[PDB]
Amino acid sequence: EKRKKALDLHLDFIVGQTEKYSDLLSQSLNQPLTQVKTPIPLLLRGQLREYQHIGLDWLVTMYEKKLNGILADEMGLGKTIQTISLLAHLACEKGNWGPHLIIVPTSVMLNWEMELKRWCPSFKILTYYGAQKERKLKRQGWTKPNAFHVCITS
Amino acid sequence: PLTQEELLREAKITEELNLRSLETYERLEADKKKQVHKKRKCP
Amino acid sequence: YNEGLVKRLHKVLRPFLLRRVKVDVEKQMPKKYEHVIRCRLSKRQRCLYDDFMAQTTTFMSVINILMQLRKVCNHPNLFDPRPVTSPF
Amino acid sequence: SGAVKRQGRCDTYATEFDLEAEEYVPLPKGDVHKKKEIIQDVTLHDLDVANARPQGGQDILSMMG
Amino acid sequence: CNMRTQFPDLRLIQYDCGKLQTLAVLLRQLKAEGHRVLIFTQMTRMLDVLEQFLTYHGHLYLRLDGSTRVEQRQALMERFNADKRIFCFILSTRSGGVGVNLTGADTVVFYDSDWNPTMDAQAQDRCHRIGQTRDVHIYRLISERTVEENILKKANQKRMLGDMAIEGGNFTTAYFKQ
Ligand SMILES: Nc1ncnc2c1ncn2[C@@H]1O[C@H](COP(=O)(O)OP(=O)(O)OP(O)(O)=S)[C@@H](O)[C@H]1O
Repeated sequence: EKRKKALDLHLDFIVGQTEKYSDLLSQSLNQPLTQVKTPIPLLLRGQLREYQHIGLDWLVTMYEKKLNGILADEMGLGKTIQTISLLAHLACEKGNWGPHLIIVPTSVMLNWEMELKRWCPSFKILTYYGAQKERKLKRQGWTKPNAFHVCITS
Repeated sequence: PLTQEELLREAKITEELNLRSLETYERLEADKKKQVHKKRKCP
Repeated sequence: YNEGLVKRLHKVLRPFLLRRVKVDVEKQMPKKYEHVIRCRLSKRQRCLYDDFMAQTTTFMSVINILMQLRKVCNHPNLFDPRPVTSPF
Repeated sequence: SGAVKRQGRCDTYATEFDLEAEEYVPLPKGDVHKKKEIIQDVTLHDLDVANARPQGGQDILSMMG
Repeated sequence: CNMRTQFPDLRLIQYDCGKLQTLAVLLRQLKAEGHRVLIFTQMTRMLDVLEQFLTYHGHLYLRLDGSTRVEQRQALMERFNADKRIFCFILSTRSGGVGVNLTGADTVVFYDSDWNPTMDAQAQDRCHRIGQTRDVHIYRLISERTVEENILKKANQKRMLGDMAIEGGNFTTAYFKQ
């Protein structure tokens, strides 16, 4: 008997905390100036779709709230471009130029590198492809600050 | 420890380099794709 | 079915999960349809399937029987092709 | 038996032309050299006929006979 | 030659499997209406049997069992999108990655169903993605009174559970704005 009550109260506590987080996110997302708070980054050098812009705003909102999230957009909707826009926005406005790691399938590694170069040529892209000797050669002197902005690896 | 102005100045150089690299890649890929679609013979 | 539990799960996942379906986002998309077609077994397939189902209960595990039955449903030639007959 | 049968031009070449007058076949998926053991049902009369009116040599004399 | 050795008729291939019969009927009707069909199967030996059956029926086809080189995968994709003679492109569901853009086709036939409905959805999305201008039809072949009915049952159960869990919730900015 007590097991059911304990499990129910524990789940209720978790649900309460999650509800508080959801309310905080709802309050943050409802701030007024269609009314997208986050503008396009000048370094984006591209035109995003309305839903892509909404996704960018959601990503910035999750960053500001310091919460991790899942982007479950169905295939082909442009998750890569949304992420690139997020990185460009954070780097330009928030000053988050820091080294970011993007883990992708090896087949998608070239495509992601291409997309990064197409949208944001400003970012210092590091690609971790190659044999151990080449990887070590590229790693040589990577502890220095402002050596690479984005690293791609499988 | 770099400032926003330094980041923009470096970004100009990196953008030029990345655009040149992208142009080279796109040219090579377009040429390779055209050569794959090609089919020729001898008279 | 207890819809409250499902709503609880949705609320739990709500602050972290963002979903977008092509139907509600990209309207300019052609429709899709799904069809289910039933087929009957041939004499060879029927004999092989019945033999494997009989061998199931007696050393091969349920996974082995499962895979053999899937192969039988695919094509009986996956076990042995029909012989090419020639004189002795 | 030394019996050579041509089954067709390989399927991989079926797109080169639009009218070739050929019957295409996919590539064999086993080994190049195979050994299969089979059971042959024969009678004594069949052996007698095969050894009395031979046609297994594939030579000109067998055809002539 | 005919008196020296006898080979089984290629017609016997279709006669020993009901699936091949129905697939022949469906493929011929699909070609008559003027469509292009992608056939997905989980076994490469089945892909071999399908090669034999399609060649016996005379349907021009391409094959990708994941063993082809990546540049050769891209070449085969571009050829299928450019060449209209290739009626079908037999494929392995688990292969191809996400770089394949087979929007030239308009019909997909699953010879057998995967236990993971996400895989079948990915195979469908291989053709149903953005930039395709024709209605897409999915055909699934199932053997009666066999394990395939259980496979379909489990796949549908997983689809319903996914609908309840993710599709049940709005999980969109519209809920926050509303
Ligand atoms: N508004 C847009 N402007 C320019 N390119 C776009 C736009 N929307 C989408 N794209 C292109 O869409 C391409 C493919 O979309 P992806 O970002 O790969 O899809 P995805 O959500 O990442 O899922 P997949 O698995 O990779 S198909 C990108 O490489 C972009 O070049």
